Amino acid sequence: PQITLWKRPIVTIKIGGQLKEALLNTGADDTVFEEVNLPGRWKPKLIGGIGGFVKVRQYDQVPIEICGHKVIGTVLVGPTPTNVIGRNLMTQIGCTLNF
Amino acid sequence: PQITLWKRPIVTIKIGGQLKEALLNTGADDTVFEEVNLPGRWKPKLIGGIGGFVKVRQYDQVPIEICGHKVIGTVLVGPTPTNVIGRNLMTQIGCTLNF
Repeated sequence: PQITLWKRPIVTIKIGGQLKEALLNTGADDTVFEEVNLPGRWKPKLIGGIGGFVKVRQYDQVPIEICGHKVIGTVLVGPTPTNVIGRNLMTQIGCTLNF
Repeated sequence: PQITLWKRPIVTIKIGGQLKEALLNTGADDTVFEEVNLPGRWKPKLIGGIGGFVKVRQYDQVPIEICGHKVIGTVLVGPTPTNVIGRNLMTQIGCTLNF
């Protein structure tokens, strides 16, 4: 699709056997979800850095469906007001900025 | 142009008589620059909200050239590690997400 930016670019996600929403965020390097229970191995990751760091769980090679596109990428699990699709997964669905 | 997302989408800016760089950030509602001296009227704006609020100067209808495109939009002036082009100005240059 082509998504204009007059509104926040929120899209539908299938992840961890659940239906979720997430923000397509070109300003984010990484992808973050809260309230998902992902299977398999994880390792801790420190992110943020302003005011302190936040410790999240890093899951590698997570299957995820983003707006109908079944792809694979790293997903961080930790607190976030809106789930975020970062560049690491936008590259996987072939998403570009165009003007 | 078409900008892929394997790297951070940094572009060249002309603003306030200066040459700057800024991040095209679809996760940001607003546009923020530091170290610019903009002419004309401004009003205070509270943004952020995590850990407290940050007070910035809001300048309306600022002429700004983004990657060769001369447009107009609100620019906030305050501290930011990288200058940010938010959705308010990406709409002005006709920028969309495509996949």
